[PDB]
Amino acid sequence: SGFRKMAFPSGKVEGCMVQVTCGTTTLNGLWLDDVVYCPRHVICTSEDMLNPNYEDLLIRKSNHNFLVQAGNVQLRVIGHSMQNCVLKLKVDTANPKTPKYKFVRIQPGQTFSVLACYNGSPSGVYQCAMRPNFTIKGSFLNGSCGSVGFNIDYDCVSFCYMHHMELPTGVHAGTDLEGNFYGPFVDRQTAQAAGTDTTITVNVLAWLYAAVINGDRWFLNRFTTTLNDFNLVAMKYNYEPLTQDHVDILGPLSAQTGIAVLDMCASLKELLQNGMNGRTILGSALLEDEFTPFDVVRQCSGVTFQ
Amino acid sequence: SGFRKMAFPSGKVEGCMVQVTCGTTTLNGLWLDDVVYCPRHVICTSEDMLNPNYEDLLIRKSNHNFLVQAGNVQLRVIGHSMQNCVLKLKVDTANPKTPKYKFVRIQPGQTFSVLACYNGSPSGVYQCAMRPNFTIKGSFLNGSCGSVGFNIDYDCVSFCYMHHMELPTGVHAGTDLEGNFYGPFVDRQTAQAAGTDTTITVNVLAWLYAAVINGDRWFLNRFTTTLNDFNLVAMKYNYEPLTQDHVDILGPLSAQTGIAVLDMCASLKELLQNGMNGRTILGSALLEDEFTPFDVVRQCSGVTFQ
Ligand SMILES: *[C@](O)(C(N)=O)[C@H](CC1CCC1)NC(=O)[C@@H]1[C@@H]2[C@H](CN1C(=O)[C@@H](NC(=O)NC(C)(C)C)C(C)(C)C)C2(C)C
Ligand SMILES: *[C@](O)(C(N)=O)[C@H](CC1CCC1)NC(=O)[C@@H]1[C@@H]2[C@H](CN1C(=O)[C@@H](NC(=O)NC(C)(C)C)C(C)(C)C)C2(C)C
Repeated sequence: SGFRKMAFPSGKVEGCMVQVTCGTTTLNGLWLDDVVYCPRHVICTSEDMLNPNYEDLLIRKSNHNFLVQAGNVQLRVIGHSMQNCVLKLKVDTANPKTPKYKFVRIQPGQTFSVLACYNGSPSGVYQCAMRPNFTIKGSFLNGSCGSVGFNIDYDCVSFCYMHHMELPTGVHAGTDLEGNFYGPFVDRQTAQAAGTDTTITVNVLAWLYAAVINGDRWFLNRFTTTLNDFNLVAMKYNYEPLTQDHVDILGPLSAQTGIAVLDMCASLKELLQNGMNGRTILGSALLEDEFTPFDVVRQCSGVTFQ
Repeated sequence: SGFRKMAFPSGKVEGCMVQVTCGTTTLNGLWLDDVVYCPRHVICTSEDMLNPNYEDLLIRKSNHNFLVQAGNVQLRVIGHSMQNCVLKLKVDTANPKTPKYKFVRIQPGQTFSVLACYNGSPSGVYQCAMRPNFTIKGSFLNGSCGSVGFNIDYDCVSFCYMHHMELPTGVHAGTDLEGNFYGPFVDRQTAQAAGTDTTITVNVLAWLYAAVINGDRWFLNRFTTTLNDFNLVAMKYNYEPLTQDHVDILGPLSAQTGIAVLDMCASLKELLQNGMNGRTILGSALLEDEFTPFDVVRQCSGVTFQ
């Protein structure tokens, strides 16, 4: 019983966090095997910022301009390269704590855990989603750049996010671990329009199923809807279109609860049109969209990690 | 920028989680040095449950009736004792991953991180508060007993909760790591009245300060209130009394924001009386009470852990 915004256990990632310094700029890096990955803007000066030429900036640097600190221990940089918006620092020592890992570029609507760090030291862990507009609503202060997002599957850490910047609305932008930004963003100080966000419909449906699994049925109704008629209402409320593939993905939850997907869509329609009239669902007065179908199955089923 | 329900990094605790089996009952234990701590009801049969005599039950057990598994490795139990509602299993091997630790019995209104585990393996981490009625609103399934709650301060893990049981409302009850229940609960299957819960006023105020720090002032007003007149309104809305000690604890946040505590109390009063009229605070449509003053300072300041 219960339902919480649950992060993955962070231990496998904590062992990979380091501090990278170049000049007066210090941020975090990710140490896997003998490579440290970090945002390339570590190489920039404040005045380099409106349109840095990173190729030009990096050619002017030497291995010895990079200081990497793992705990108390300085790691010697023996090589460096740039891949998209990430810098790869080859170091003299392979990380003995390297977990089994992969790099993944996630789709909008997928969730991940963030290990927020400062000066190479973990501060906290929380769950995020990749928004439809390719921002994340994180909690990041000065010094958190290079903090990473991840998912865990059995023993394998799948890294999917590295933090780079804050947008004027207070939301966050960054890259995959190959250095490609999510969204239209670039690592320069130029005005940058974040698209208008939308609500992740398939996730709202997943969380309504979680509410049912946990014993709460008050928002259910006797109605059904067609997919087409549901999507007409979704559009009006700034919800993402629901596809047949989303319907299929919700199959396991529909089967467990005995509530067909399009019957749950009729409940969501009624909630969008009527509100909650002072009632809550899983302790929220808003419809929650940062749980995927898999997140619900995981937490209502008790999957663990090796 | 941003504000999330943030847990502590769990790595130091993950290294301490083990599986304990006695008969047909399997749950989690906490392995520190050469001792494994777990709920004493691991020794019970289903039929032992309405009023077990645990002294009588334990005298009938031998070291070899306890199976402890750390990962793939079986640890030999070489001694056993009962302390209140926890069983202490002395094992042949000291845990090489034992962190610096303490055991703490927390006050109602304090928060902690839970590492939910199953069969000795961590599943996820989330933040909880000890409610005024000494329950927690966790996420726990069959097999999660023996999962622990904790706080971290520099390098020191302060354990404060071990999970034992679920109450009929879906909330959770358990003990400190010395085996004393929080609240009036006992580890038997007898009807057990959980008191009527209340909202943690000092924490709501802390979270309103967090909202201001993060740039949002819409709920502020020009009014002030006396403590006495605030508490008269608190009572009507089932909020805990605010004391002068709470006011003092909110000092740092009041100083950082330039908003006196009793001025923030006037904003909360107006929110209780008027509602939010369709507005949100830090992404919530409800007033959030599971952040302490210290949690806010930590997350709006970037404290890390050694
Ligand atoms: C990280 O590098 C770090 N040291 O932790 C840093 C975190 C931010 C949070 C305060 C400092 N990231 C940057 O400084 C990043 C680098 C420049 C400027 N950056 C920003 O995040 C700025 N945002 C911004 O310029 N947004 C646009 C471009 C107007 C949309 C800040 C004003 C928040 C510093 C680059 C290379 C993008
Ligand atoms: C843990 O032992 C475990 N194996 O993980 C287990 C978790 C619960 C969640 C389903 C099993 N805890 C117990 O089984 C615990 C033990 C008995 C019964 N327990 C309960 O939690 C029961 N609740 C209960 O009896 N509540 C009262 C007493 C009516 C208020 C369940 C009905 C949830 C099993 C004891 C010793 C309390």
